[PDB]
Amino acid sequence: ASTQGISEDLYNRLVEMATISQAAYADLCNIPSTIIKGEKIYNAQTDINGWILRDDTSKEIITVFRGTGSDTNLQLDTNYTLTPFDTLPQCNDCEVHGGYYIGWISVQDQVESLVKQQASQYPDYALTVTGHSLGASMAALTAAQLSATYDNVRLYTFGEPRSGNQAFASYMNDAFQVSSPETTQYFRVTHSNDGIPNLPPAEQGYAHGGVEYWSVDPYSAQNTFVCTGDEVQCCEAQGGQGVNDAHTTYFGMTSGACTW
Repeated sequence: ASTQGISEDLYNRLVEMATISQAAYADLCNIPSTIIKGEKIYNAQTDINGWILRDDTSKEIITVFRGTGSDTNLQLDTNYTLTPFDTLPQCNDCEVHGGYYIGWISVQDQVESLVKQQASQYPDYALTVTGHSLGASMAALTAAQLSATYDNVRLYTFGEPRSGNQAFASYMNDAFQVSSPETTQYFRVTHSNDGIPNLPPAEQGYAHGGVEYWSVDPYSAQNTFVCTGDEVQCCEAQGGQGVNDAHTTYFGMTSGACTW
């Protein structure tokens, strides 16, 4: 099913998380001054880049991952080999995108240690995870892992690939209350004919989870659709091919542009 239009409050949240996601490509340029920038998440071998942040005014600890900013990252993006999600073996039969798994493994210890410290200090804060493109799948794997330990994890993704198999998607749907848009804590944001949410193809054993929030132009709260279920519709019906203009530009913000 689908409905057109979301609340301004929700819309504004999506835009804020999209801003941080798109700023992650340029050392978090021009993000709100009320966000406290914490430690840089980094592995040289995978070139995974991200940060832990805190917003005391919204009572959230935010983990953001940069999408592809190097050929090293592109190697990760284009490895579609399904891999058992062995860092979270309670996810029975869960398999994930092989490239993003290699990414995740490279930064897991650092992410978990930073979140543990911050979450213990701010136990009432939401644990929000976000990213664009490769950063969106990194966010998904991270949120999955965090959700087994913490009850207040929230996930906002932009131009997210299919991050794993149906087992993985179903695990995330359960963990993030996806059965209703009224309860969901997983906001899978897509834009117009973005090609990336069609990859890897479902026929290779891949599936999306989350509630899809489909931004159609001209972007606005009124022009964002809420798409539920597993039928082909919204971004996945538009026939977008790979990296296209719709992929790079969410709520008018192009990856690394810094013109917000």
